[PDB]
Amino acid sequence: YEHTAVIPNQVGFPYKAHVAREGYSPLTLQMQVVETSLEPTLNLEYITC
Amino acid sequence: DAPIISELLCTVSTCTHSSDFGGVAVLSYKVEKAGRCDVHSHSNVAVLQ
Repeated sequence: YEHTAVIPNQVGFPYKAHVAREGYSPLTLQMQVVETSLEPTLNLEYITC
Repeated sequence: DAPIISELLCTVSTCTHSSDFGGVAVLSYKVEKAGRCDVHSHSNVAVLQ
């Protein structure tokens, strides 16, 4: 079953997404994020001491 | 000899555009004496299993 959602990126906020699917009792999913690290790329120019 | 019932308070539940049995209809009634009774449509739109 294909279904999408738009959740916020905040640590610990419990988000709910409800699915009304046919021929079955409806369904509830919950998701929450913890370690959302923005690991950047990198490059080099020189060093100094 | 067979069950003689009345006040056939039936209903429907949910329905799909399948090609197999994907239309479910629950139907209620009053039991006067326990037995078995056979059901049948009376138009060409809906078949029963």
